[PDB]
Amino acid sequence: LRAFASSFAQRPRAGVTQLKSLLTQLADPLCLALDGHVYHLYNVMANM
Amino acid sequence: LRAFASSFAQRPRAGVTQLKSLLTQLADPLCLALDGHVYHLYNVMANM
Amino acid sequence: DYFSLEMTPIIMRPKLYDFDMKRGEPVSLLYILELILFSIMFPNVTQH
Repeated sequence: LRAFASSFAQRPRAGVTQLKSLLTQLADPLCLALDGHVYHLYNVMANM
Repeated sequence: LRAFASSFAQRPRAGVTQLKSLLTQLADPLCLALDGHVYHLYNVMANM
Repeated sequence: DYFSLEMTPIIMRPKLYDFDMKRGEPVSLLYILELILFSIMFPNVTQH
């Protein structure tokens, strides 16, 4: 949004950052699964 | 975009620069052909 | 398959697809985001 600012005109200069919050919000219900389940999976698989 | 700025109103002040990227993007698949093929063409034709 | 590849001892330099990444237009940066996120996901693969 800073290096290309002169390419969006008030719309969707709000939409481009509108989807960033979407990406953020979606990251959590996955990172939870990852860092709470896959962790022990690897901690085992790294010993067989 | 600087000498006439007071002639576009937030639209397409983003479109005018929107097409500049188009021109840029289109320049490459031609400049490649030019500077990789026509070069030797001229380097020959300049000797007949 | 990927998660299994994570710990499978790598014996062949993997590659990634040839793909028409567009320069210019502020989409390329999304393609940078794609693989930086991927790297966060899988250090063991990207390392090669």
